[PDB]
Amino acid sequence: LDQFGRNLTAAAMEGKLDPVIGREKEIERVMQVLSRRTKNNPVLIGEPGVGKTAVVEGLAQAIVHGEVPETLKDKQLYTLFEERLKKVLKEINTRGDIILFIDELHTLQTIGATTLDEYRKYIEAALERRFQPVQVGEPTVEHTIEILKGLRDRYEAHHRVSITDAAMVAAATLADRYINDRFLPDKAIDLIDEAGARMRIRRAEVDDEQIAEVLGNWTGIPVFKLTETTRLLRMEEELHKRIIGQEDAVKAVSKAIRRTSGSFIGVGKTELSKALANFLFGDDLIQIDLTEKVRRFSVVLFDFKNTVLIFTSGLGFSKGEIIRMVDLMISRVAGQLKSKDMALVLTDAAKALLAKRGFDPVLGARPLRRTIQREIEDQLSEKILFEEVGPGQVVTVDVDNDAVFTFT
Amino acid sequence: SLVLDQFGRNLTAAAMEGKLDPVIGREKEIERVMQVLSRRTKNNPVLIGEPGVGKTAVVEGLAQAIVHGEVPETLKDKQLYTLDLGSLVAGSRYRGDFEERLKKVLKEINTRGDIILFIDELHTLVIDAASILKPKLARGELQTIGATTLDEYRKYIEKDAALERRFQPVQVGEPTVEHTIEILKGLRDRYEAHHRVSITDAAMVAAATLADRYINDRFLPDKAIDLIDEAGARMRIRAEVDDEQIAEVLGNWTGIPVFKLTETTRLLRMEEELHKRIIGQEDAVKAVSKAIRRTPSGSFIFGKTELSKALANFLFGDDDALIQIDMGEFHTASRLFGAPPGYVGYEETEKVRRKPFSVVLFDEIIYNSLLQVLEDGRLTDGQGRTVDFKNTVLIFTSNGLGFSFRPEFLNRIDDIIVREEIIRMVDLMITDAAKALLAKRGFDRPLRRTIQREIEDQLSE
Ligand SMILES: Nc1ncnc2c1ncn2[C@@H]1O[C@H](COP(=O)(O)OP(=O)(O)O)[C@@H](O)[C@H]1O
Ligand SMILES: Nc1ncnc2c1ncn2[C@@H]1O[C@H](COP(=O)(O)OP(=O)(O)O)[C@@H](O)[C@H]1O
Ligand SMILES: Nc1ncnc2c1ncn2[C@@H]1O[C@H](COP(=O)(O)OP(=O)(O)O)[C@@H](O)[C@H]1O
Ligand SMILES: Nc1ncnc2c1ncn2[C@@H]1O[C@H](COP(=O)(O)OP(=O)(O)O)[C@@H](O)[C@H]1O
Repeated sequence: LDQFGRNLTAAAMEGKLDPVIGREKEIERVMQVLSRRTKNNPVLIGEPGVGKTAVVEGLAQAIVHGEVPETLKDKQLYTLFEERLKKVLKEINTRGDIILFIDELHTLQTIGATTLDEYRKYIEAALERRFQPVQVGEPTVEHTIEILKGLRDRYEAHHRVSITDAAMVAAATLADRYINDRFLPDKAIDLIDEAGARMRIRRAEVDDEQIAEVLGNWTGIPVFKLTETTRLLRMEEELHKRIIGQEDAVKAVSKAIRRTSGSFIGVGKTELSKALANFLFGDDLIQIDLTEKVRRFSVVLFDFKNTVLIFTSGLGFSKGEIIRMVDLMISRVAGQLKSKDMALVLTDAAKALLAKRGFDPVLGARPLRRTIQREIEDQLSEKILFEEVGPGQVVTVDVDNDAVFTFT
Repeated sequence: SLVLDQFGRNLTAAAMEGKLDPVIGREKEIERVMQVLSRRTKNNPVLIGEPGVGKTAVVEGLAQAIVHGEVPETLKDKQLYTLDLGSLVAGSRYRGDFEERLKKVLKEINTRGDIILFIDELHTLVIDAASILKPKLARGELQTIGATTLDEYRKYIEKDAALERRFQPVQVGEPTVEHTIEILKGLRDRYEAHHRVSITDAAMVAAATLADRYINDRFLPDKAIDLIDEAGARMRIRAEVDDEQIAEVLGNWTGIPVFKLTETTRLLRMEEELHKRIIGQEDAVKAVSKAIRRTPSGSFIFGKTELSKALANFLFGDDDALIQIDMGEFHTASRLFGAPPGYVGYEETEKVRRKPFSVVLFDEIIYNSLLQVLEDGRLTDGQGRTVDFKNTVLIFTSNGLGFSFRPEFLNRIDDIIVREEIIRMVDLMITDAAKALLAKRGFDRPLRRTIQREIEDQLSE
């Protein structure tokens, strides 16, 4: 009747349907399954946005162009209370030259399209006998580039702008890298369409920089990172900005990861991994002591293409920078005092005593924080409560004489 | 029949119209179902069998028998109606949505009187459908035919004694390869007509045998017919169907070269194929090739790991067929059978069961189980399920002071296996002086690490 659903083949002949390219194998598989005595109905399985309806559109284009076998050339695809459904089904049966495409079959000769999860939940026992799953893989960066080239003319016509091939390459690569949550065929198109809309709003051409700034606006990442081995030659400075000492290890790690993802095996290790994760990705990383976390570009620390893996770990008669760490640790106390209108100053002898008492060569700087808390935070808080130190005063910490601190 | 026509298909009417396919070699099951249905009370057969074996086919055969009139006097004119509980429950969201439709169907059946229900997936029956149907099934006023697999029947229907006693089990075994070939020959005409192609009996035999050999998760009558249908469709998208096309289809399904599917001649190239993947140790590979060629399938005592990997790749499966077991850490019940019931490790032999065709390599090598495996080729884990080794191949690996295995174990094993070579190795893993330096550095396992540390490292930068 066509009042319950659109005719895809009529639209394809009219040319309304967008072209689909690079999916010849999926269309061939669908045709094969449709040409089977049993399990005749193929159901397309794939992640959202992959192009599950794109393959059906390509099938419609093929039939209208006549590339399909004889048994399908004369058909006419249709895309879709009980009385009306029964009447339309009777019409389909009596006509018999129609293949029904039911988008999102999980809501329910025919074709269906649903995600793997919904396919398992809703379809996967009586239907299984009549439905044959067909996998629709995610396009790669080059396939996405080809699709973008195909859609360039339509999007330019719609937005009255011009898009360069470099823009397509940048869109595909950046969307794949940063927009990982989404899936490439749809997210690259999204980026291109949004750049075109931006250009239309401004007033024409589109360049890689426009795509980069659109993505930066979306995700908040600075445009510099998106547009910019540039990210690798700056590792040394951006790592020494946070790690104290262990410069040789920093250099070795930077070189080893520059060559290459990479793999590696009580001082600095966790801090170094955190700095690496922040520099290479942006956030301060996974610590264990997992598949869902990594699957959903991260550094994994112990004690997947882009993931970085990091691991950490006589009888008788024989013979014959820490001050910088202390400053960093007391930085928090100094800042909190500043918020209280106070300026903390520590003498060289005071820092030396603090490092001596709170630094364990066996355990590294682990007991340093508690030592600072014991010797300074407690005494300072007591003195603040006694009112002997008031706002606007400079709190100077000295050591006398085993020894003992003193506050002025 | 309007109330029933919206939930199922009248199989008897389909047979009257000739739409149902022929059923070949199922006279025994059909007769047994007739016997069960002829009873006075609890005349509710339940077809037990793994999916795809032909339970629904048995029911269609019964419908055809009813149509032809050969059934006993009690079953004459009886109408077979399928019924899926999914349709009844689907769309139900309120207190009595499903009871209403189930009672409606039961009332229609009572009014008609001559209706026999075939309820596929009877294990889903278990105030619900089971409670509603129980008072009627016991008195034999509602003849029903179920269809479930053995495990589902045991763990759903059997454990409910009240419902269990109302259903008579009827075993439907998987057709044998000869039975599958006969079934295919029975179906040949319909598929030929549908696909407009011709199928040779050689193609049918090849389909049945290859599907039995390679597809370890489907069942003969279904997978063989699936292979035939897929081959017909592939021909259609482009006539006659031959063994080569079936082999191509199967290879496309499961990753396998087409020429391999299409064995003495193929097994004669053992040394030639093995030397491609491994070099050196010519005597050992020749001995292994001879022992396998003449002939659990095989057992050996033993590079070692490389040779086992190459052998597995050449034999059933790719290098993934290898199953490495570190025997050092067992110097223990976990490896043998896991643990007995009621002890830690019962929930988790483990790898052999899922991969019957595999090469089991033991590293650094309790002995009673190994002896049982070697002598009888079977073992029993802690959960009772038996795991077979009749086709697997077992490999066991093993490791100047002063002035200058139990015998039966050693007998059961089929056989024992024990400068330019390094030059070949270095270029296999990738100047003459550089090659010699690499050989001296990595050889006297470390060779790959040395190559990576020096050559790949310096070339990358
Ligand atoms: N191979 C392709 N050719 C042309 N366009 C494609 C192709 N693949 C995906 N697209 C794009 O994918 C977008 C969504 O289509 P689709 O993935 O089929 O919807 P859904 O997966 O949610 O059912 C469309 O905007 C379409 O342009
Ligand atoms: N190898 C390590 N490197 C850095 N921090 C570690 C390491 N091992 C443990 N830590 C833990 O984290 C804290 C030490 O961090 P810290 O010494 O202040 O970093 P840094 O030495 O780089 O300034 C302690 O709680 C310690 O237990
Ligand atoms: N004995 C047989 N004779 C003729 N055809 C058969 C026979 N057995 C199976 N077939 C075919 O093989 C398939 C078997 O599937 P089936 O066993 O009926 O499903 P179920 O899992 O419900 O028992 C069907 O397509 C059937 O047509
Ligand atoms: N360092 C290695 N890493 C991975 N595979 C190796 C390595 N060395 C040898 N192989 C494989 O082992 C074969 C040589 O046998 P070998 O390793 O020397 O066993 P064995 O030392 O017991 O005689 C080679 O054909 C090669 O394929």
